[PDB]
Amino acid sequence: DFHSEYIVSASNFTSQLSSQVEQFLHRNIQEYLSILTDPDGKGKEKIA
Amino acid sequence: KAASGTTGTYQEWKDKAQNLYQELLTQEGQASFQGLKDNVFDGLVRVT
Repeated sequence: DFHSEYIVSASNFTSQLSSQVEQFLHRNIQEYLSILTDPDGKGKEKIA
Repeated sequence: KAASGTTGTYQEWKDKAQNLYQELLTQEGQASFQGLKDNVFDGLVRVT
């Protein structure tokens, strides 16, 4: 019984926190967009 | 006077920076590099 009390529970974590990490991976994809995008124009506003 | 000169120079250089960004993107896109290769191959054939 005690073993059961953890087994399914472990799967929960195996399906929960790791899952959030995958979402964070998608954020990294957004970071890749900064590689394919050169910011400009805002620098003139900032320096003014 | 220094602030005005710096701001004017920054606006003047923004255009050149954007032009350099566009040239860098074009080079990374692998669009115009083989012309020099063909010219140097023709020169090599002539030298041979």
